[PDB]
Amino acid sequence: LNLDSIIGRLLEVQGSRPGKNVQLTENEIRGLCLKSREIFLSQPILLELEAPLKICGDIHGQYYDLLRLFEYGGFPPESNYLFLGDYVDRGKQSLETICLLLAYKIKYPENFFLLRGNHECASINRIYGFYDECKRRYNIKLWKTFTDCFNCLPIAAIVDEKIFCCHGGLSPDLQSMEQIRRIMRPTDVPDQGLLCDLLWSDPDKDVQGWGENDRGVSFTFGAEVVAKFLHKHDLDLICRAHQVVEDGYEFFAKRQLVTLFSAPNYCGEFDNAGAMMSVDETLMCSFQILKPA
Ligand SMILES: [Cl-]
Ligand SMILES: [Cl-]
Ligand SMILES: [Mn+2]
Ligand SMILES: [Mn+2]
Repeated sequence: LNLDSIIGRLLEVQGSRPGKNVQLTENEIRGLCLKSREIFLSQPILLELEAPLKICGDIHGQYYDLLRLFEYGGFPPESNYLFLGDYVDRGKQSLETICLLLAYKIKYPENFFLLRGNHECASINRIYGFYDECKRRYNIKLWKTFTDCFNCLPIAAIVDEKIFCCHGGLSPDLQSMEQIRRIMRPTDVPDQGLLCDLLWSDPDKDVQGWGENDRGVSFTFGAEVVAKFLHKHDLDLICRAHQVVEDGYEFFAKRQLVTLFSAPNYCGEFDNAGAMMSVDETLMCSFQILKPA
């Protein structure tokens, strides 16, 4: 497995017309999945990370936008990175996207981190594009190799004991961080429960406590749920992704929560910006933004 050759080929298309594919070999991709899965299982399911770092939300196969985020933020390992999930589905280049991210995880495993999004799940990505992309460009056996790797991704991260990060949001079942630590891998994303909620829930300005989520999965939570959680666990901020936001980032509950979404012009259906959050050594947050086209 020649990681530098793989990364070189992935990066060669920088400056090309957004759309030019990078087609690694099936054995290369299988290697990326197997080695990264070993690393994910060797690190905790609840990551404990240090600032400074850059945090990115959803990518959804917008590979050329991933390359712009690295061009703006610094290619690994010039900056440390945490991604919050949803690497695949909807976009045109999920394969290049996930392969570059797994190659950087293997190259820089203590400086580059990937969380699980709700789309890193076989039954979801069966429907929303990644299965079809693997069947077209590779084969379904390689799709299953990716699933096996996805099933071992970590679920949440805490930066310097102060910023709690996950793809979706909070859970009415989350009373102790130990409940996250206890989750065994590999696992699928269940249709309900703590792991489902961490990958699927959303904040809501108009709900008091916990509400029913319009997605038909998981819950919504309001501002006082956020405040109570931060106080209980001695945290300063929840950082999550999952929802498209026009500015690429959006604060909630008097800046106690932020939503990041990193795929601009999302799947051609939205006129949103994509943002990456820069967290400095003192945990102050600023943004680098891919403005809409
Ligand atoms: Cl190396
Ligand atoms: Cl509330
Ligand atoms: Mn998403
Ligand atoms: Mn999502």
